[PDB]
Amino acid sequence: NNELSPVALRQMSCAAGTTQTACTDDNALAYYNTTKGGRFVLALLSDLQDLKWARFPKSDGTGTIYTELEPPCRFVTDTPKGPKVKYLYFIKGLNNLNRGMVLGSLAATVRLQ
Amino acid sequence: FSSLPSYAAFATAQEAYEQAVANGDSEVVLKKLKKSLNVAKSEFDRDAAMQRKLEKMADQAMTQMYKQARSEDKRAKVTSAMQTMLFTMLRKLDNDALNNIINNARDGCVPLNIIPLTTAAKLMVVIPDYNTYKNTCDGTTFTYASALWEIQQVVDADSKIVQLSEISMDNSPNLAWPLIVTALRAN
Amino acid sequence: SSLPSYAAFATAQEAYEQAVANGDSEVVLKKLKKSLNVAKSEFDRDAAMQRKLEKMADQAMTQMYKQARSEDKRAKVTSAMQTMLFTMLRKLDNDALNNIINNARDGCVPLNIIPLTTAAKLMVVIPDYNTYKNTCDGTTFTYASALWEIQQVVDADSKIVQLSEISMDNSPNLAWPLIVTALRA
Amino acid sequence: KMSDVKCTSVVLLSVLQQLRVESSSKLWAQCVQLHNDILLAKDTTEAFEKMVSLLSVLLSMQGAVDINKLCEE
Amino acid sequence: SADAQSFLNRVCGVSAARLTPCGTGTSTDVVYRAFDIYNDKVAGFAKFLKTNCCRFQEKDEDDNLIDSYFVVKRHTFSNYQHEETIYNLLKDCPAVAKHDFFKFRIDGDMVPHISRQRLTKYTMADLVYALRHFDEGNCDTLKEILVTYNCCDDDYFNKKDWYDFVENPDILRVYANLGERVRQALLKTVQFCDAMRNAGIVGVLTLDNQDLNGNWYDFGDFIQTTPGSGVPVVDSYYSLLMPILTLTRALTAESHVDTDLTKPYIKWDLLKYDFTEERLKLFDRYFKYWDQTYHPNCVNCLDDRCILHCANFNVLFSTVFPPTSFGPLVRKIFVDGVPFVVSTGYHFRELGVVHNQDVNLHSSRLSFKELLVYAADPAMHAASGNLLLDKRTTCFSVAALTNNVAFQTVKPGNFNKDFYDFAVSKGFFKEGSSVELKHFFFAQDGNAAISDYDYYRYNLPTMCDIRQLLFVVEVVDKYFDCYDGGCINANQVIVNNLDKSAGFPFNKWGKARLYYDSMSYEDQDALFAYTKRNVIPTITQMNLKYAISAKNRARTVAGVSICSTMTNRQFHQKLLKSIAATRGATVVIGTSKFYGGWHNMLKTVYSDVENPHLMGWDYPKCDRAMPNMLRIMASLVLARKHTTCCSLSHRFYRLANECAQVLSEMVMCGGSLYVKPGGTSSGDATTAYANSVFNICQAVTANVNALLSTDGNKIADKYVRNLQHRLYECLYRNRDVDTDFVNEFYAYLRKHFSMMILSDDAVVCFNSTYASQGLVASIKNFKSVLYYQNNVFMSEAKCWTETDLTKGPHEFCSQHTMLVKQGDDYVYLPYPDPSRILGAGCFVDDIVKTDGTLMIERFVSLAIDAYPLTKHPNQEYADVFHLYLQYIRKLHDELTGHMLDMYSVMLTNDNTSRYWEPEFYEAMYTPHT
RNA sequence: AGCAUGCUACGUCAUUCUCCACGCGAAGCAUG
RNA sequence: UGUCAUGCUUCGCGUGGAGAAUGACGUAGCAUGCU
Ligand SMILES: Nc1nc2c(ncn2[C@@H]2O[C@H](COP(=O)(O)OP(O)(O)=S)[C@@H](O)[C@H]2O)c(=O)[nH]1
Ligand SMILES: Nc1nc2c(ncn2[C@@H]2O[C@H](COP(=O)(O)OP(O)(O)=S)[C@@H](O)[C@H]2O)c(=O)[nH]1
Ligand SMILES: [Mg+2]
Ligand SMILES: [Zn+2]
Ligand SMILES: [Zn+2]
Repeated sequence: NNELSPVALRQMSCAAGTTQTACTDDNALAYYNTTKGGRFVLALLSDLQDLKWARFPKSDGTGTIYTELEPPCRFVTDTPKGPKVKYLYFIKGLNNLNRGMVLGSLAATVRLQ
Repeated sequence: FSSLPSYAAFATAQEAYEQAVANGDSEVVLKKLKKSLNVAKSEFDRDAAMQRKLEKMADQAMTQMYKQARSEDKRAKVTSAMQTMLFTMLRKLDNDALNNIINNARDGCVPLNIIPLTTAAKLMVVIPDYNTYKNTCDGTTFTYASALWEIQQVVDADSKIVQLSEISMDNSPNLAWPLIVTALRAN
Repeated sequence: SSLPSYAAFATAQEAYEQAVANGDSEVVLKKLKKSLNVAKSEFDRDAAMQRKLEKMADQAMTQMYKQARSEDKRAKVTSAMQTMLFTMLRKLDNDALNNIINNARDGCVPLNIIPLTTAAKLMVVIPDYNTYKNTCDGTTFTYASALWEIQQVVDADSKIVQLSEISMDNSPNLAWPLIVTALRA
Repeated sequence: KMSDVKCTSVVLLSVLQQLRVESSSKLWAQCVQLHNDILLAKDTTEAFEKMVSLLSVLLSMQGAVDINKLCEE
Repeated sequence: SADAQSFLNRVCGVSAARLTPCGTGTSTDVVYRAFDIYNDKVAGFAKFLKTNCCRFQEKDEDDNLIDSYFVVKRHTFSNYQHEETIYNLLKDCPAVAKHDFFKFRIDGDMVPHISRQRLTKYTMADLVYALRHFDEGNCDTLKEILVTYNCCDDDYFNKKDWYDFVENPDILRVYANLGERVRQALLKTVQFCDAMRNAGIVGVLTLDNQDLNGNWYDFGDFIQTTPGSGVPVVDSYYSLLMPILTLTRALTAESHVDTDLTKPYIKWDLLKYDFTEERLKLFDRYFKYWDQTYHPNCVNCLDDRCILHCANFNVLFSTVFPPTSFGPLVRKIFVDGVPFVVSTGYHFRELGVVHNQDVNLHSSRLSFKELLVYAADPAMHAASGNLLLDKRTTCFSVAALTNNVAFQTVKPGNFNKDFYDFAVSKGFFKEGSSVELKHFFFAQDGNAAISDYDYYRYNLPTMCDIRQLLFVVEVVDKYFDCYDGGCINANQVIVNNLDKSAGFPFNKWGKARLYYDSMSYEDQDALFAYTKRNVIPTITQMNLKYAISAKNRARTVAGVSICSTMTNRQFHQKLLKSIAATRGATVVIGTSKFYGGWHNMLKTVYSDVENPHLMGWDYPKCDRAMPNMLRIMASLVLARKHTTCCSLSHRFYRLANECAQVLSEMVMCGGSLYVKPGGTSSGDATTAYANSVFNICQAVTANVNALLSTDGNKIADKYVRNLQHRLYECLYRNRDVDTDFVNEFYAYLRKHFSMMILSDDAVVCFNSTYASQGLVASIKNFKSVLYYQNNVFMSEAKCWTETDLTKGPHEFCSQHTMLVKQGDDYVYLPYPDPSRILGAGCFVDDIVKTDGTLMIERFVSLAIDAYPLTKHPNQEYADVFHLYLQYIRKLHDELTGHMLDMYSVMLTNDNTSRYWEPEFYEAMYTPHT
């Protein structure tokens, strides 16, 4: 009995864009757990495929952190009125265990077909 | 500095008491001569102490200078010895094979461990027992490191010459092992 | 004490005896006390100087003795060791050691290391007929408190002499340095 | 008498080393073996046998020492 | 036999397998097997008891049993569905064991069953557990694994020490016969991972779900996601398996052509020194799904926690490449228009290729610093020297610097006959006494110095479990945090003895004083600054010792050059001087045993431990057998004090220099240059302190292994049960350092496991009721940890235990303890072995020492050492101190008698009357000072 | 009463030894 | 040929404090001189 991590996750709403500039507000949903010293954004769910960066609001004076993103992967959820297609991006430099956590939690929450 | 004030003022200092011996009276001059003699004595003491201190300071400075000047004539000798060693070692390098291997290298760097293998002109083989000799250096010519070597000489642990005909199974117990055999690279 | 200038420190001391006496004449006692203190200080200074001299002299003597004895020890390091070795060997009082030492003293020394095995080659050099008489009796040879079996005997010049020959009757007939080979019994 | 042979062996090997037996590898190796075997011996008879062997090594060299003078001292 | 045969036929299926009933399905089978477990209740890698399985064994034709088992199970209806669905996706992989799902009738009920087909008896978790928790009295599983695969025969274990790496080196060969099998496993797992990613399965791979052929057969904890995006989690698989990859030499088929053991070896270009591409290929072939980034050359690493990570893989991969490509990298320069050969790099087997940043071609004239640097390195000493083939040793021989071979011998030792006679007259050295002579000067022949050097054959390439080492390093850095360190200037360096040798070749021109006075402070500072961006190889010279001992083995010492020591002092001395000035710490270097220091040290060790016992151990072949990873770690923790003075590149280049001139280097043994595999050098400036770090690391590893291999369903205490569940996470599931748990584990170790460390000597006071329950380390755990991490077998005959604390440690630094009464209070005092003192008296190493009158300070010092014997219940121990006092009196009488004869002076001023009275020596053990 | 000289007491500066604290050298012993 | 650290003992040269003794400037008691 060697199970995947039981840790549950929490949601945040944030935004991002194709490049360092051009970032537009409220166009992505981040997943995190705060049990660390603070919030750690583990992955990003969105509807567009051209995203390549992320501007997450930093908990510091006049602080804006630009975290990079990985290539997308396309998932088909069906929680809302009907089928929906959303793409997932993992924060670049994320070990496999946290990826497993995010994928497991998301796949349990939404049937994913 | 101290000799002069002493030999000058102590004359008067003692003359003050010489006058006391002369007179006997002048008991007030007893205190006056006390003052004179003690003033001269204290001034002397001070000057003599200063002179002795100065002498010690000068002696220490001279000793330091000599020691320093002796530590600069041994830096030169070691410098010369190192330069001579480097040039002596340098003149022992065959710049024909060495240049070949250095030029065949990509950027000029080559591992050190291969330089003796590919450019050395002599080989030394140290053999503990007789099976090792039979399996490594047997005969008057052998092969090691992808090259052919010809035995030039053999000696034993006592630096005594051993003939190649003495190295046999029967006579092995009568040799002083290990045997050091020096061989020359065939062309 | 006994210094050249020590006497004053005693003379004024005797005067101090009078200082207590005569009802302690104030002027005399005080001036005498001042002179006594001066004399005592002078004598003490001289004593300190003498003590320093003595310390230096003792250090020099110790250094010289050390050097002399070190050179003596390092010079005689060959006769001392042998004399000690033979004193100890005599004190041990063993049988084999005494046998071989006596034979060596009479000229019958070995030629190789004495083997401690049932069958090993021992060669010895019998110099005269007499050592042969005492050691060998027949085909056996008693050495180092053990019996060895003669396998061969050779003369000073390379030759295989036979046991029958070697007897008194023919004692002068052979060159005498006689090598004897034997095997442990 | 064990602690006496263990010291006589030391003195004897020093005497041998002074006569320059170190110049022969085989003889020095044998002498070192015997000397180090006497110092680790818990039985006296073995020590005495090895003492006999080492003293024979010493006695082989005839002209090195004058035994008669030493033994008459 | 009505339903039983029906079940047997069912299990046989349609595979045409002849099955014998090993354990009936109705009457199942139980076993004792090693499992890797992590749920929300327990966590660990421990040996449990299973029930559920029912096993049948396949018999081949001719009615002979083979290593094939059908393993049927009884599952609830839900896991049955889940496992069948997950298997219907991975069935096509060649690395997945065949499964068969069927329902059977038992007691009127339909019960599902999952049957796996043709599984070897053991799994890889059993192999790893057997080789990582070794106990020579319980080796049944290891023996059966070795015999079953023709690694050896069953007659091989009737030998004296079939498991000892030192007494029986051939055992290595036996283990190497498990290499290919392991390698094949490492290949199949990769296939499995690929399959998972392609099928969209996410799960954790554990060791106990793969058999010894390499088939995977458990899918109970896997989940399902979109096809093409899976995630295999492999951290406790590779990490737990790492120490076994190097012991069985799993990558020896990478040296042959086409990676086939039958074909001949690969012939590499002799001038090739750079193998970055090959290392990347190997990593991408065997460790494809290992997350953390790998740098073949550690010059590009980021922290000191990354250098260890990457150097582990470099240690593994360097065994595949030719041995002639490691060492200084030579280049040709011109000075005064004349060619020179100089080192301009280095190829470390553990750190990759390093190139000097300051390389100057076409020089004009050389100063003192340049001459020192060029004369120190082995470039032109080896280039201008004969080739050497030394058959007396198995170590890579570089060159011969002369036309002769030197044979150095050790001398017998001198005999002080007067003292021996005095002792004998005092009734010593009789037959049957308890005090005798055991320490002598042993002589050596010409072959001593090379036979001693040939003991570097005990140093083997040891790959380490990295996820565990990265935690032990953080727990070991808390034992060094009360000190201060950094870099000093050439003005602030203290050199004790300046009349010592300066290594090679510098010993041909003067002593260490010649180079400290010929070299201004600017020169020394410039050389130190030069070493921070360049690598300077040096040569160490091996010399024989002339000292008293109780053993017939020679002793060698390694003298390092002057360039190494000069620059190592300016780097380490500030911290080394602070470790030796602190009182009450774990490391007790710099503390004295006089004036009540022994009592203070023992009282500090005792501390407040419940149910205390004392233990002590030893390290076999300590200097020779130390792995090259723990020495790098020891050097990396000592350099954590340079956070403000040195940058990352400066620290890396300091590490490179230390490796190049201490760890692996060229040694001068008899006028010939050989290559040193590794280990520890006696003459380096940080020997004792590196040994202390190594000691603490091994102890902490033993404790971690003890705690993580306990059941966890039986730890009654609930605090120590969570401390185990969190330790597993901090090792194999947390990536970054958890700062609030290293403190908790450190406190836990300090309250129940108190240590006193001095170089490689250690004493421990531990809680006895926690050890017998497996919650703190024992002696068996140290023996287990010294086998897979130190390549050495530690016997339970040089280790000691003490259940009574009023008697003190059995031995520490060659001293014994005694609780004496000393003026209204009881105190612990040390005393030596009487034979050592008597041997020091009797046998001297110089002919001038045999004249007592010149040597009275010797006996005063010896009596100071021998005083505590006066208080011993045995009467023959108390009569050594009095012997020395009486002999001192006799020596003084003789000296006085001689001075009066040779000269005419009686030494006027004497205070020697105090030396032959017992009140001068008591004051050395009284606390007042 | 004020100033000066003489005798006897207390307070600051230079030497003579006597114990402590601290540096630099030389020799020795022990430990890892 | 003779390495790195730590501790202790003995001897020898140097700097800083305290106790005792001898010499010049200041304060106290008594006596003599000028008024
Ligand atoms: N290879 C093999 N393994 C065996 C055998 N007998 C018992 N076991 C144990 O049984 C588990 C399989 O269990 P399985 O993978 O289905 O799930 P689980 O029980 O771990 S939960 C393995 O871990 C082993 O230790 C045998 O003959 N061959
Ligand atoms: N420089 C120096 N170091 C020494 C000496 N003796 C011992 N050590 C060190 O102490 C540890 C244990 O010793 P070792 O494992 O070898 O076994 P042992 O029976 O001799 S104590 C090794 O790391 C050695 O480096 C010595 O004289 N000089
Ligand atoms: Mg399992
Ligand atoms: Zn790295
Ligand atoms: Zn630094």
